[PDB]
Amino acid sequence: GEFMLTTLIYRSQVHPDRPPVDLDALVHRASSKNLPLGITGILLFNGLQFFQVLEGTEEALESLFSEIQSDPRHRDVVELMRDYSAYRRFHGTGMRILDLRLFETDGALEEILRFSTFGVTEPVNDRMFRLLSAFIADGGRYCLPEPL
Ligand SMILES: Cc1cc2nc3c(=O)[nH]c(=O)nc-3n(C[C@H](O)[C@H](O)[C@H](O)COP(=O)(O)O)c2cc1C
Repeated sequence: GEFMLTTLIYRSQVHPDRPPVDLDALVHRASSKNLPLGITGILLFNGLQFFQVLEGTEEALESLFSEIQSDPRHRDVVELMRDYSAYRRFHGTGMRILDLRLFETDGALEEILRFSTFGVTEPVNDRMFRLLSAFIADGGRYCLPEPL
């Protein structure tokens, strides 16, 4: 049957001691799976963590995200979100990592936008964007506000 959409989002880590990730091959094998699965989204990397924006059938988001925590690469993958939806923000891009090590807060965020075609109501109070920009902004444990 035809079931409504959903947006699951999660974030993990990586090997702080071992070498970098194959963020080219890592996302490639992912898109190939999510595409036919009907899933869509974007991945991120800051040299320590992985942020993924999954948007598709809830039944797929769970299993997928479950396949993720079963991976040996990262480690602390935790469900950041999971909200009901009726539309797809990323139309055409099944999976696409974002080596933030290349961009920055406003930079990386721009990346998403340029290929996100986000035309929803408003990315403002967007539950997903909350996390998305939080990873782009803080990338894990901030230190800008409240000094010593
Ligand atoms: C950090 C990380 C994130 C992943 N994210 C996804 C994902 O969002 N969707 C997906 O279908 N597979 C995902 N995968 C799984 C890979 O796409 C792929 O299955 C893996 O690189 C090895 O596949 P193989 O055992 O079939 O060779 C992820 C793997 C890693 C290490």
